[PDB]
Amino acid sequence: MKKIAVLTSGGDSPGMNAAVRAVVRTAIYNEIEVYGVYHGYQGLLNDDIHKLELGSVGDTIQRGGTFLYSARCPEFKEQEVRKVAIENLRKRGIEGLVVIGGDGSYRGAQRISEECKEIQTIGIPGTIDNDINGTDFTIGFDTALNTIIGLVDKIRDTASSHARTFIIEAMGRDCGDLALWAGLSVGAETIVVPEVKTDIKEIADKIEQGIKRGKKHSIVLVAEGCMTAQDCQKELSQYINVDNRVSVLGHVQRGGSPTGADRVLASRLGGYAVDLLMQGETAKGVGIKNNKIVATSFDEIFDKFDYSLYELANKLSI
Amino acid sequence: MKKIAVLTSGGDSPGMNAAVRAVVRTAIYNEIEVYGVYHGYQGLLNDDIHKLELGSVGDTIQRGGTFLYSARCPEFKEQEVRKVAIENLRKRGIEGLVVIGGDGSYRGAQRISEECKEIQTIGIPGTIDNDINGTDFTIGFDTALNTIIGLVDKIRDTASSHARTFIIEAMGRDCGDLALWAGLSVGAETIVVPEVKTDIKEIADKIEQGIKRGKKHSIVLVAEGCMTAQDCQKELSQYINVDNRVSVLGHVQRGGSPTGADRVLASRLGGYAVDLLMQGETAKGVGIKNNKIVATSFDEIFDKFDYSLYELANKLSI
Repeated sequence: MKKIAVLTSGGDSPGMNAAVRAVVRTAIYNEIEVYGVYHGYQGLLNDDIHKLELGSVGDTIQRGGTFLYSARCPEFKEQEVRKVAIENLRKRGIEGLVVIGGDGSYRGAQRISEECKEIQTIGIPGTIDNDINGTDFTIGFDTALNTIIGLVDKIRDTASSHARTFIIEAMGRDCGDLALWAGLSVGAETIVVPEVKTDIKEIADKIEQGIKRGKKHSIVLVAEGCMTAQDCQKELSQYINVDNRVSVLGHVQRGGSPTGADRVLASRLGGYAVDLLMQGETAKGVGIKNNKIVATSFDEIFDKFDYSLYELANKLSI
Repeated sequence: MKKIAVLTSGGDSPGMNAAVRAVVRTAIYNEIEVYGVYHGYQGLLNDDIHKLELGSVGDTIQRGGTFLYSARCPEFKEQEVRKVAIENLRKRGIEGLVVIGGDGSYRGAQRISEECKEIQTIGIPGTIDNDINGTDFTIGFDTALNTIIGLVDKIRDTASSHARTFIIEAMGRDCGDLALWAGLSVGAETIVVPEVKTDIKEIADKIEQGIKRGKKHSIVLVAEGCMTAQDCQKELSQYINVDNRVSVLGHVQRGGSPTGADRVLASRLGGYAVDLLMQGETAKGVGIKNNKIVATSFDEIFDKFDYSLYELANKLSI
């Protein structure tokens, strides 16, 4: 192990740069040369690979996004396309590749490992979802969680006193953790997640039953996995009156400076990814499980939801 | 268990109100009456106890500080004084007391348990330190961590291009986690903590050795446990020239809206504290250990430092 590459792939998340920075510095510290792959797996084909120095990742820990870019490369689902990528790395003496992104990102990294016993592959969970196996938390969750708090607080502050219903869409893809954690945190009355059977009757039954009962605003956080915010405001008229702010947060959730939580988390897993390459390991996803940094096979990673915390969230809304 | 009291005690931390809110709501949910003790243990003597309704803790999750106040009550170190406190609770039918604060706060709660087998006591770690046993993290750490990031980012942005040294004092009392976590996160070159022998020669040896080597600013984070920021700027002239921003962050670190991390954490432990009272337990501190919510005896609580992460922090500064 003397030449490592690194890419970022899929929807961007806060701390991606922190993660890269950690890989670069750790590797270089261990007298390993490091190559920045630009535009995700697209760049891996386009041969958009470039050596990185210590200074190449100066003034990035705090950076939102990814400075190596990310692409969508659906064509990478094809052995024959992948053969080109593999060569681009194979021609430059790169024996290891690190990959920062979703469980999607991980896929192609597993492919490369299977399809080339030379190139070691390692996966780092740079994503907002929280939806990766073998990690309690992913890089971007905490930041996203705080973005939503922040956005929610704004809507409150910029709204008039009439609208007493904020139907807020959180970006979980198929995992309700963000919505749960953000719901709890903003004192949402109702939280709508894939993992719990959503009783819209009961939900309006509780807005009606506490807002002609004299509070200031009620908020409904919604996991995008469950439904759109427009779908829920439709679904909620069909019992009671609410036609008030339906906020579709979206991609702002992916921007912004990572929080402390993600900077450290990213840094730790970027370092650990490099160690594992030095220790000759391959095709694993790193993460944090039971406050221990760990590695988990892409096998196990492809082959959960705190209903207690959900139940608690509800216990805490009057 | 039908009457519970709750207080906040010691230096205030973000999420204290969240914690209270959780106790109140959970208790009431379980048809337990709940009494707000005002001004810490002082109020416990002064008999400044007052029933709390669901609405008494509306619009508090996000609140910085504590709305029941906190006092310093050194006199509480005296059996005879405590006898009064105990009676105040004992006269109103309160069989359980919940206490949100430092390991100091916990002390007197253990006393009360020993000194009155009627009153169940439970401790919740509302503090910035991280310095309580049987919890990986305390309520306020994450917020503090992010405050420091934020403060550090400001100083940067409001400084001129000359001063290339920011000697920043972080509030850990005797524990270097904040300084470590904040140092890492702001890309500090040097981190000064109680737990590592601090080689001031080597430190300036590295500012001198990278700043006439052409970077923009270097930052030194300092655990207040180790030394003052003024002491370190003195200690650092005594080899090399630096007479640049020595920022003494202080009590701002204790203000501000808890982050998501602490709102959830607080909420979870406030709920769990109430459960444990219902389950007839006593004289335990709750916390989160290995991503499991747990309880730990005040015994064990009175009878650690990731040098690997410290070592990593350094690996990542050029």
